[PDB]
Formats: sequence, structure tokens, C-alpha cells
Amino acid sequence: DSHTQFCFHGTCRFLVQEDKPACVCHSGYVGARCEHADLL
Amino acid sequence: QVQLVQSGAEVKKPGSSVKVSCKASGYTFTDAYINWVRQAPGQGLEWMGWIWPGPVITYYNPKFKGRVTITADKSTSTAYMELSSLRSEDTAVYYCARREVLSPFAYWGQGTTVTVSSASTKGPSVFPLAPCSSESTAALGCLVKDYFPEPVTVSWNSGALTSGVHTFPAVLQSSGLYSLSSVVTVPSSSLGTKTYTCNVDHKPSNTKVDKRVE
Amino acid sequence: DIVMTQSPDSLAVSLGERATINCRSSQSIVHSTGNTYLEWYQQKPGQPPKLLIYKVSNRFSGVPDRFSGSGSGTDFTLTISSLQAEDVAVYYCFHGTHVPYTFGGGTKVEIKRTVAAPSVFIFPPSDEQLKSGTASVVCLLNNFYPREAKVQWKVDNALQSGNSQESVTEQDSKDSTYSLSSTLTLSKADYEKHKVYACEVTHQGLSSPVTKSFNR
Ligand SMILES: [Zn+2]
Repeated sequence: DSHTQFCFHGTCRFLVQEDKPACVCHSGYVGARCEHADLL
Repeated sequence: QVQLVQSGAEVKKPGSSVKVSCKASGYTFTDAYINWVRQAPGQGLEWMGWIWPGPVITYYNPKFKGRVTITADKSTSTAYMELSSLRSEDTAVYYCARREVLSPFAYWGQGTTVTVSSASTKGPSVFPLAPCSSESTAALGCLVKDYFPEPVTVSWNSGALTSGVHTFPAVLQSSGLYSLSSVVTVPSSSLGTKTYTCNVDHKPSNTKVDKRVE
Repeated sequence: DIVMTQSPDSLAVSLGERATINCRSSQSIVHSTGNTYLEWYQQKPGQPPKLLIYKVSNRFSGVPDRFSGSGSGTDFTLTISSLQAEDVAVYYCFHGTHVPYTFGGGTKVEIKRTVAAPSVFIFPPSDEQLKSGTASVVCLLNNFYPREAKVQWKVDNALQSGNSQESVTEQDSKDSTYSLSSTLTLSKADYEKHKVYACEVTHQGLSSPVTKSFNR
């Protein structure tokens, strides 16, 4: 969503479900904005 | 304005499950994580997990082996913490705390005391603590023995005496019942003249007691 | 999984004196953005923790300037410039960089004072208690410093073990001392089968261990 950063470790996608943009985490990352490394 | 309001205390038999609630107010509920921390007596702090209520996301402390469940009620701005297969070790003050993305635990709930016991509500047996007869000082007290659950209050001479009063934290005995000892250092002289009476209250069993120590 | 290790454990510092709490992560705790989500909390008894420091070195709004955090990738420290009566609590470091989140063990800060020997008192079990079929012999350790004290119960020179529980008051608000209560617990039978009940107190303040005894 523009050049103002939202998701950390992932791709941004619109959740028409909750009507707010969500983050699609890449492997080994968790969180609402994919901000954490999952050490497990 | 930002408030985290937890539900009241619980007593849960071993093996059962406990749901602790957390009403969150003063911010958008779908815009912060609701974390859970616990603290067993004398023990430090233990993070249990978190919940993002928006497009619902959780992460729990593995050391719990999936006994903890964190749910969120979008409609009523509450996040619940369910802990199954209760053990004596699960006796603790459960806390919830607010966390914005990569931000700290700025807000906390007051805490919820969950006591895991097979024991039943029994008011205490108050006993006197007097010596069988120095620097002109003497000591005397009250043994508040065998009670459940934990909250018992002790004053001396109905709040008149505060000076030299030492009310010891309770101890969980082998019986699974609590024991507390309340003392007071007093001058030797005053003894036969002035009176020292301990006032015990165990609200959970509506046991109010007064014992005059000699 | 990260292991946060607090080095001091228990710290006794005089009023106005400097207090340093150390914390250590087992693995690097630097986030991908180059920030380190290490925070300090202060907790007082029967109260939820309070945020002190966040992002290693940032003082939270409303926290006195005496409190300051600093660190290096795995090693971190909380500093109090001049200790105040209000600063007596348990301090916890926290790692929120990676999941799972981790709390440190905690560090108790108490007011360091002059050694004060305890005043010892033994109490017999009440006749009202004896009637019920159990005995509770109590030993009181009054206004002492430091918190380290040894209490050995002797039933006719037979050193006791497994049959006593101990309790400690928090550091005193007016004299910065501690107080300890020990309860030896026996049945009517075993109590009414011995004469001498003694309580031996070993503590820094005392030259030799002070005994307080009674005869059934
Ligand atoms: Zn990445």
C-alpha cells in the first residue's frame, strides 16, 4: 500500500473478510505485520 | 483512557480448565496484540502467548504443550485465555498486557488469581502465640492455622496497633491448607495493664475472629 | 528459543547509591530493522509490572531520569543513578524481538543497611491446639539484616528436618530489616513424647548461634 511501509516479512493483501489489509508471511516469520522470526 | 479489565478470582480443582477474561478499552481492538503473562508465587514472570484479534492470529509459549488457548471477542472487545488440565503448578496470578506491533507492554490488567487445589472452603482456627515466661521487650502473636482459600487479613486492637506488627506471608502446608502467623513486639512493662487482641478475617468463609493474647 | 539471564539476582544498594542490573540473551536479539526489542519492567508486590525502558535505551513517558538502560546485542543493563525508597522492587528484562517472547528471571533490589542481629522468640503450642491433636511450635526472628538467616529446630538435641515451614516479611518500610517465622509441626503424640524444644538461630549479626528453648 504505496511507499509507506506496512508488512515486514511478507506480501500485503486485502482481506475483503475483515475489510482491512493483511500480511502474507514468508517461511519462518509470524505476526500481524510479519514482524517476528519464529525460532521454531 | 487505555484500560485492560480482567475477570475475578478462580478456584479450580486439579484436572479442570480455567478461562480468564480481559476487557480492553480506549483503542481499536483489532490494532494491538493481547498478550498473556503468568506468575506463580515467589516465582518470576512467564509469557504464555498472544492474540491478534483483527484477522485472528495466535502464538503460544511451547513450554505449555498446547494447553493454553487464546480467543478474542471482537463484538465485546474481550480476549480470553483458556488453560486446560490444571495442575497445582498452575496456581498463579494471570496477567494480560497490551502490545502494539513491535511496541512494549505499556498497558496491564490488574491480574486474575487462579488457585489450583482439591481443597474446600474452610475458615481458620486462631491460636495464641505467647511465651512460657530481656531488652525490656516481649513478643506475642496469633497462629491463623488451616485455611482455604488464601486471603486472610490481620490487625491488632482493631487497627490501633500497627507499630511493631509483623504479619507473615502465608504458607501452603502438606494438607493443602494455609497457615499464617501474626506477631507484635511490645514493651515488657505494659503487659499486665494494656491488652493485645488480634483480629482475623477470612472473607471467603465469613469467619471473623478476635483472640486476646496473654 | 532465547534464554534471558539476569546476572545480579539480588541487589542490596544504600539510599542514593547506584544500582546496576545486568541481563543477557543466549542468541542475538537484534531485529531485522536493526532495532533490539529489549525492555525493562518494575514490579511491586500485589501489583502488575510497569514499563520502564523500551528499545534497549528508551525511557518510557513518566519514568524518572535516574532509570536508564544500555546494551550490546546480547549484553544489557538497567541503571538507577541514585536509589530511592520507591525503587525497591523486582526488575525484569524482556525480549520481544523474536517469537517466542522471553522474560528474565528478575532482580530484587533492596536497601543495603547496617547488620542488625535478630531478636529471637520461641512460642509453645497452645493448649487449645493440643486438644485438636497437633502441635505448632513457632520461632520468631525479629527485625534483622541481611535476609540470610539459619533456623535449626532441636527436639531433645535431635536436629529436625522436613517438619518445618518458614515465612519472611518484605523489607521493612521504616527500618529496612526483614523478619522470619518458623513453624515446627508435630502431632499431639510426638509432642507429648519429648521435653526440650529449642530453636537455634545462626545469623551474621550474632557472634555465636543464639538458642531459645522451652520445656513442654
Ligand atoms: Zn523476510
